[PDB]
Amino acid sequence: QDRMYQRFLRQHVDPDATGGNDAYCNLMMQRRKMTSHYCKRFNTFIHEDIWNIRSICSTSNIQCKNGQMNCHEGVVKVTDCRETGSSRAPNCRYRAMASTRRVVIACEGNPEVPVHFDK
Ligand SMILES: O=c1ccn([C@H]2C[C@H](O)[C@@H](COP(=O)(O)O)O2)c(=O)[nH]1
Repeated sequence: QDRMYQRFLRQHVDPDATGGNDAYCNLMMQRRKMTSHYCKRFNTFIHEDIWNIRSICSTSNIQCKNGQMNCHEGVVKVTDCRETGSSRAPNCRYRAMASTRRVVIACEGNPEVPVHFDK
């Protein structure tokens, strides 16, 4: 139900941020709970209106990484955050890459809502 969608927002959605620098990743990766116990190595924050993002679920089906056919593609502004390797928990550190790019998301439910950030 809601819980997976809620995890998607928390992990991957930040509409009004310009993002795109390391202080952003460093700040948001801890604020959004991806720094507890261990550092998450890679994460994408989508800088897009939530309803616009949900609109991607209504486009044609394509194949997910794992095999399934409930994935959808859209182009959105993101900040990708990658762990620096010097980084060690609990003080996680990240490098930011800002770009507008194609993402792939898995949707499920009625109505269809984003549930996993595929690619
Ligand atoms: O190009 C890629 C490839 C992999 N991931 C990572 C980010 C997500 O945190 C993870 C999948 O997270 P779930 O939403 O599936 O839990 O895959 C990306 O962000 N971008």
